[PDB]
Amino acid sequence: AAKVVYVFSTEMANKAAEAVLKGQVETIVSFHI
Amino acid sequence: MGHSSSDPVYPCGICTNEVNDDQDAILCEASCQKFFHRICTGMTETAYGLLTAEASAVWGCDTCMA
Ligand SMILES: [Zn+2]
Ligand SMILES: [Zn+2]
Repeated sequence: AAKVVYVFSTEMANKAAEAVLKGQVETIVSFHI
Repeated sequence: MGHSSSDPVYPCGICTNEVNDDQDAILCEASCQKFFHRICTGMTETAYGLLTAEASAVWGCDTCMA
């Protein structure tokens, strides 16, 4: 049983929150290209 | 980490001061398993709220990330 988790630096956590607040993504793990 | 019957009060990996029960704490889950005051890391309250809510997300210290 193995699981992938995504590791966020402080910079990346803050950036991801901004992306959610700007309605650019649904959640902070909504990775895309 | 930090949920046992016999955990010490943990010092912040940045300021060395205790991370108390009425303070936001963030655990480095990259490797070190050090605790830190949210404030000391520079993470916003909103970012902390979102990251702590997401099961597939963890945080990594600036040391561990380099
Ligand atoms: Zn601190
Ligand atoms: Zn660490």
